[PDB]
Amino acid sequence: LRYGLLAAILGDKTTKKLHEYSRVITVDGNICSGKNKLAKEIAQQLGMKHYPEAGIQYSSTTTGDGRPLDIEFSGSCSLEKFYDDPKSNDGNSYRLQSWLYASRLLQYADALEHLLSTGQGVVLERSIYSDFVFLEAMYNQGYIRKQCVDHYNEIKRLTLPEYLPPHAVIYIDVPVPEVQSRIQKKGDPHEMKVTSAYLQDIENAYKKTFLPKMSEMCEVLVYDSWEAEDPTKVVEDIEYLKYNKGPWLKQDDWTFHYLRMLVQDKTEVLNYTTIPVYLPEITIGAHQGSRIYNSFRELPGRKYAPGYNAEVGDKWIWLK
Amino acid sequence: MNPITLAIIYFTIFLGPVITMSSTNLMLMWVGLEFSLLAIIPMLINKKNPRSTEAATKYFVTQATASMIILLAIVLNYKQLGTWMFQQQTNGLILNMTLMALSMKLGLAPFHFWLPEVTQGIPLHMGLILLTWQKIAPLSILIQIYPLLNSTIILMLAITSIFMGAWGGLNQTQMRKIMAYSSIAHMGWMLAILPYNPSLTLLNLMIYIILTAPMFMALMLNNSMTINSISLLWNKTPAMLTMISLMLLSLGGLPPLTGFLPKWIIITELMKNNCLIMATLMAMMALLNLFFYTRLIYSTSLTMFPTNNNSKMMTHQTKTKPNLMFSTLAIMSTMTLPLAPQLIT
Amino acid sequence: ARQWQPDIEWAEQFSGAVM
Amino acid sequence: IRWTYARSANIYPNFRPTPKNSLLGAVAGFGPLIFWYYVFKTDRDRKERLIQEGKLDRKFNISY
Amino acid sequence: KFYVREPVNAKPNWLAVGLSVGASVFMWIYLIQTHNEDVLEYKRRNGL
Amino acid sequence: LDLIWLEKTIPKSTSTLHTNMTTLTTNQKGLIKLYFMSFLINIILIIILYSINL
Amino acid sequence: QWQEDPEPEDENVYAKNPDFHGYDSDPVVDVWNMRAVFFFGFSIVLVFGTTFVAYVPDYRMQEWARREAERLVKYREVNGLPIMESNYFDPSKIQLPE
Amino acid sequence: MLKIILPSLMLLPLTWLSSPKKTWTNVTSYSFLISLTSLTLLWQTDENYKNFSNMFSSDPLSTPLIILTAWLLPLMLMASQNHLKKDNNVLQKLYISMLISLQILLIMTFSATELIMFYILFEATLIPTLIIITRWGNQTERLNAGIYFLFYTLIGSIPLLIALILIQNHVGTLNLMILSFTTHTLDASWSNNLLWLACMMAFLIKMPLYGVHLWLPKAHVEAPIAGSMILAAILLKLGSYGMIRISIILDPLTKYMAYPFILLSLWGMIMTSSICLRQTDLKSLIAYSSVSHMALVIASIMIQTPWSFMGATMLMIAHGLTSSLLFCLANSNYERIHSRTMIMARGLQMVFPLMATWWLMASLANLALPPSINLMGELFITMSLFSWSNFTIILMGINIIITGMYSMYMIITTQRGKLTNHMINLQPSHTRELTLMALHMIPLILLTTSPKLITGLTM
Ligand SMILES: CCCCCCCCCCCCO[C@@H]1O[C@H](CO)[C@@H](O[C@H]2O[C@H](CO)[C@@H](O)[C@H](O)[C@H]2O)[C@H](O)[C@H]1O
Ligand SMILES: CCCCCCCCCCCCO[C@@H]1O[C@H](CO)[C@@H](O[C@H]2O[C@H](CO)[C@@H](O)[C@H](O)[C@H]2O)[C@H](O)[C@H]1O
Ligand SMILES: CCCCCCCCCCCCO[C@@H]1O[C@H](CO)[C@@H](O[C@H]2O[C@H](CO)[C@@H](O)[C@H](O)[C@H]2O)[C@H](O)[C@H]1O
Ligand SMILES: CCCCCCCCCCCCO[C@@H]1O[C@H](CO)[C@@H](O[C@H]2O[C@H](CO)[C@@H](O)[C@H](O)[C@H]2O)[C@H](O)[C@H]1O
Ligand SMILES: CCCCCCCCCCCCO[C@@H]1O[C@H](CO)[C@@H](O[C@H]2O[C@H](CO)[C@@H](O)[C@H](O)[C@H]2O)[C@H](O)[C@H]1O
Ligand SMILES: CCCCCCCCCCCCO[C@@H]1O[C@H](CO)[C@@H](O[C@H]2O[C@H](CO)[C@@H](O)[C@H](O)[C@H]2O)[C@H](O)[C@H]1O
Ligand SMILES: Nc1nc2c(ncn2[C@@H]2O[C@H](COP(=O)(O)OP(=O)(O)OP(=O)(O)O)[C@@H](O)[C@H]2O)c(=O)[nH]1
Ligand SMILES: [Mg+2]
Repeated sequence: LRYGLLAAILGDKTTKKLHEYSRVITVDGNICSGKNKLAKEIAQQLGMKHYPEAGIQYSSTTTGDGRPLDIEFSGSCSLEKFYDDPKSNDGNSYRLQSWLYASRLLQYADALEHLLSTGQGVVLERSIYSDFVFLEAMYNQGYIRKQCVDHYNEIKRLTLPEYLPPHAVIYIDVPVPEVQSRIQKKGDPHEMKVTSAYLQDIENAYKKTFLPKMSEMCEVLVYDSWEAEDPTKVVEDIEYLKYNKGPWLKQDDWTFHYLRMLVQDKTEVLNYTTIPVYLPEITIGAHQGSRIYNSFRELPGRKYAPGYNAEVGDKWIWLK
Repeated sequence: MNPITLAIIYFTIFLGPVITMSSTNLMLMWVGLEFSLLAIIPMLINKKNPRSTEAATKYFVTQATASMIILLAIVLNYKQLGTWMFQQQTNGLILNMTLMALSMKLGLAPFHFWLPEVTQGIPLHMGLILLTWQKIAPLSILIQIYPLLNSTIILMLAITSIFMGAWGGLNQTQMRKIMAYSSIAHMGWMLAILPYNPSLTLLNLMIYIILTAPMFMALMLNNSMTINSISLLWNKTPAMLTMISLMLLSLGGLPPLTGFLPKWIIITELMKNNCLIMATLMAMMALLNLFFYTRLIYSTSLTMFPTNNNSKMMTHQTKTKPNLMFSTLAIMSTMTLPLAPQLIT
Repeated sequence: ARQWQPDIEWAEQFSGAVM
Repeated sequence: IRWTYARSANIYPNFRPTPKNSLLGAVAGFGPLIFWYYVFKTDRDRKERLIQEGKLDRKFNISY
Repeated sequence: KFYVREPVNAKPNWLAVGLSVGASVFMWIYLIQTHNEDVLEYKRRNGL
Repeated sequence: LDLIWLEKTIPKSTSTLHTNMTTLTTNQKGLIKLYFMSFLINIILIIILYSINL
Repeated sequence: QWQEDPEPEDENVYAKNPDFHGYDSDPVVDVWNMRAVFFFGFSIVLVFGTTFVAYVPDYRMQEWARREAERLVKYREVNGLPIMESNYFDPSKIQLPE
Repeated sequence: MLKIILPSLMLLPLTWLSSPKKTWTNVTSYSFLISLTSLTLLWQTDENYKNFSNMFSSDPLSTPLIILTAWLLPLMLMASQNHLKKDNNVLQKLYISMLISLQILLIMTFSATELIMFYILFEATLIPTLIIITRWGNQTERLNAGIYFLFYTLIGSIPLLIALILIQNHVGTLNLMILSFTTHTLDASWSNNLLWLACMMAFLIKMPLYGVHLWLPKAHVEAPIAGSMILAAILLKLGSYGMIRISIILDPLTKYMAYPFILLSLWGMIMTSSICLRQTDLKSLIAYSSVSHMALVIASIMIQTPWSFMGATMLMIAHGLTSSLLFCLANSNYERIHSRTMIMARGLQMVFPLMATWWLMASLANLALPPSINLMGELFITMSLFSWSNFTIILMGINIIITGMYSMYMIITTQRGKLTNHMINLQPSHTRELTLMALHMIPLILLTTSPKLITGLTM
């Protein structure tokens, strides 16, 4: 019985499910600041579900067979090409950023739907609230146009307010000279071309916009690297937060109900990212658009709705 | 809103027209008009933003003023005849004031300027309710007194509504306005034939309802308010283009679709009464509907407008809509002309 | 040649408040 | 491409009514049509006149 | 399995299938019985 | 003839006329104050029309 | 600029299949489509359709009417009657206005 | 007719249920076998028309048109097969469906026994045709051509619907036999003059009459090939078929009400023929050729004489096959150089000697070379128009001279002179393209040997 009004009226109510660790935690920070390790041990220690950072292929791996799709089906953007040529006139940069917001917006709905349906908490590396730091970095370095920034703020204005914010924000402060070194000892040839002036702009947006914006609704924890390098120290800091501010206080069964109808309906989640605003960066002509759409529908298990694909071994179709 | 509120509010919305439709007394007919006016208001303004509040306000002051005028007719008539129903002997001016007030409640032009705006400020499903279910109560009153209505007032209102609905809809890029002006034009057809054959007003209402319902359901599938929003349907729900196009041609009265039947039978019955001039202008301005319905068809099914990158995520996901009612109403609203003799009588 | 399909300029004429 | 486009898709946008165009179109449009109307109407009136007074020789004519 | 997220329509809703088929059989049997009861009533009322 | 005056007279003037009307009757200010003021004119015209038919 | 495919190029239909008939890109489907058109188009319709039309008899009474006109032109010439009367309907049956 | 209609309704399930590699073979095979069955209508051994039921019935006017429709469906499928090879499967089956739907309606349109049934079917053809021109047309102007085609028809067709309703509200029925055997002379009052125009303007627009013809050169110049084939061969003849059918109930007002339209046709045809001399687009040259031929058909129907009807029926069938053959030939070049300009490609006889023979034979049919049925029409229309008045020979003499010039100028320009040698993509003619021309030309030659089959009602 798909969740709906009749499911709620018969007993499926969120407020029963919640306990002290039914929280949304987002680990933030710069590039190579240890978010992967720290977010993975916060979740394991607290019994929370870990959501690895949403990337180009986030929605490929949550649908179908979970295998990455050819890059034309999955956003037609490249992180590697962003670092090799951040000002290419093929609109890669803002195409990458606009795609990354949408995938993060979807992961947030996936995370929230898990929280509200089971009571288990979630830990996310970055989210839709910190996503803008990367956009602001691009624009300061001239990697996108002012119109691209308007189109981002428009989509954000139409999607972010619909959702509850994180209970806790765990920023990890790493200075750029140390960050730039970590990227160099990481290995990826492309990621080593990042300018330090771009890294600094990611750090400025974080401290001048993200953290002051979130302290008004969330418990924010700022750890220098050495404080974060022992995750058990951070988790003991999380077990004792009080959570005495933000929208989560004013929530009841029927505010949650309508948020759960929003986040289980992924086309409703993504609806406003597709508004017909015609930036050349993200607009696609019908020829290319129709070629892609048709090729995608000939993929194994993508031709019909899940459960009606005889190719991938579905059964009882003539009765479903 | 919690389930108690929905049960109370949705029951009252349903209750109103049933009270107006089942009532012998005029004051109980008025009471049903009040139930509909009061209970729809919370539904319209549910999202609570600057636009739905203006929409729910413009609607209230329009429909309350029209209610008071209807009540004056019901009361001047009780003074004249000591009865709570309109008689053949009811004063002529009492009937005309009822007609103008009810047309103000239906949205018939020239009392129409409120309808396109109210439909614009409210969510799609409440536009469906407002443009469909909410029309039955005022119309059921009118069909009960069709021997009495002055045809000159009725035909001037119908001619006006067909013209204004055509001209208004020709300039609109917002789908919700295109649906309101669509409504205004069709009410012109229902009203034009009212004093002659009220059965054809019910046929034109029913065919309009089963065409307007799936059309809203089609826009509610992707929440598409503009012509550019609906142009992305080829890359979102391409399976929908076959039936959106027919329904739009069907709403346009084009043969051999069910929507030709209402216009064709109304014209036929109007000329049984020698209503040649009015009938000719009505059919000649219904052509303008087909033009801006055709323009919509051009933008959606007969061409492919540019699409955006983020729509690729939309395709990876799975939709649970539309329901079994959309398909049933789509087929019946387009492929039922060969059953015409079973619909008129 | 190839079938003409609407471009950005064509679609921007339905983008206003009125037609 | 420019030549064929200049001679079809580009004529009307670059047409402005003037006294010389309007007279030319009026004469070109209805000039010949009025001329022929009187040739045929005059001829067939002389033909209908001569059949009422029997002054025609439709001697072997049996197909029309 | 193939899908990471198990489909809602993973297997038939046997309740709906039997109910869906049940109504159809009932309506044909009721329809056909009604028709015969009308042809008999029609004939009987009219002397045939 | 064909490319110019036959366009101008029939299809072009018909589209010009109806575009002209849809422009006059659709540019409303959205003010309930003005709408009711027109609803007031409508009511008086019906009163006047019925008056001269008594 | 916007994302858009480049225009597909000018292919030679005979490059890969020198016996291309014009119907299909697949040779086997292609020949059987040519064969069907020639058989149903020329061997069946044009041949039999032409034959069936040549042996429709007495088409629109073009033949009966001649056979009957000869019968009447004989009968009337021997019996001294006019070959064809001026009036069609007998003047007896026509009551004129007075 | 239900044995011509029901099997045709089955080409729609057969289109969708066939394999991807069998759709084009299967449907085009059964379309031929359907046009064979329609020959049964020709079994007319008597002077009584075939009445099959209360709905359908075939006459000597509706039988040639019915057969021409059924034979044209397989032709259009083969015409549409090479420019749709790049579309996915559902688009091809959706194109085949729109062409079949146009054949089913057209057959019902000519076999209908009642005017209201004719009107609805006569309006339903806009849907598949609007979809074809707009969805599958090539240039940006296809959108403006769909509007011009849709609303010229609809504006004319609303008054016809009014007039048809008035006829039934007065006579009680719209059956064509009853209206024939109970027709009463109309008074010459100013109301019946308008009833006449109401009943006629719908069909005079579809011909099209001169003046209100700008929809046709727009529609043709942008429709896909099968859009032009059906338009030039059948849809224009809906106008002619309607006027013949409904003009029985309009007497005697046709003796004077027709003057404005005899004059627009006789003068209009000279204006359109002379346009073809200076028309820079090949597909446009043919479309104006159609307008100038239908002018004679309009003029001959307006005078209602046994010869004039006989000439118009022959010219309707002759023009149906000839204009379609021309559009297919112009398409054959267009599917190689993707340009409609007539002067761009020249000297094509050097590399397409056989296709240059079909050009010559189509061109000779267009300029009405004896004994082709194209001349029989032109000749019997002239004979009747001469008896109507003797000075019409002046205008028909001119139009015959101009018709020779633009027919040969069409052949001399594209097939002769030096080859435009830069056109290295001039592939050899397909077997499919040549069969398409043989299928147009062979019937045209066969009908010349047996003209009796297309004399119409009067003869
Ligand atoms: C939709 C039509 C079908 C349903 C028909 C109507 C019967 C509905 C039965 C289910 C009723 C559930 O409705 C019940 O409403 C009450 C108020 O009345 C809500 O309760 C509300 O008020 C209580 C008061 O103590 C507080 O906890 C809080 O302010 C809020 O939760 C419940 O959260 C909901 O469970
Ligand atoms: C005898 C009693 C008769 C009872 C009659 C009941 C009639 C049926 C009413 C159906 C109402 C449900 O229909 C309505 O669905 C729409 C979606 O389309 C939801 O509407 C939704 O709109 C958008 C997106 O769709 C969301 O952002 C919004 O928050 C949500 O409200 C409504 O929350 C729900 O109320
Ligand atoms: C009276 C005659 C009957 C008239 C019937 C009306 C038929 C419908 C006409 C409107 C056109 C339908 O609209 C048509 O939708 C189909 C699929 O639905 C689209 O089909 C194409 O695109 C979609 C995705 O974009 C793919 O799923 C499909 O495989 C592809 O071929 C066409 O691009 C569109 O043109
Ligand atoms: C006697 C009865 C015959 C009456 C026939 C009346 C037919 C009416 C046809 C309606 C035509 C509508 O015409 C509509 O406007 C113009 C007409 O030029 C076209 O528009 C075209 O020309 C205009 C110039 O004015 C440009 O602005 C536009 O970019 C171009 O496409 C539209 O694309 C078409 O949609
Ligand atoms: C009684 C009814 C009989 C008439 C039937 C109705 C036929 C339709 C005619 C009215 C609609 C045509 O309206 C016609 O729309 C075209 C569309 O290009 C407008 O033309 C417009 O084109 C484009 C996009 O629309 C704009 O960028 C441009 O600036 C503007 O000129 C014309 O200015 C108008 O004349
Ligand atoms: C631009 C569109 C043009 C519209 C064209 C519509 C077709 C024109 C129809 C002819 C005009 C109306 O034709 C009209 O017929 C009606 C009855 O039907 C008759 O008119 C009369 O009818 C009856 C008597 O018969 C009287 O009681 C009545 O008072 C009067 O209307 C006359 O015959 C003529 O006035
Ligand atoms: N332009 C852009 N790049 C992004 C965005 N999110 C991630 N990236 C890039 O994708 C990579 C993601 O890896 P990160 O998580 O940020 O850094 P890391 O190496 O994984 O180190 P930790 O995750 O903290 O453990 C980084 O190189 C980022 O540059 C984004 O929203 N916009
Ligand atoms: Mg990562």
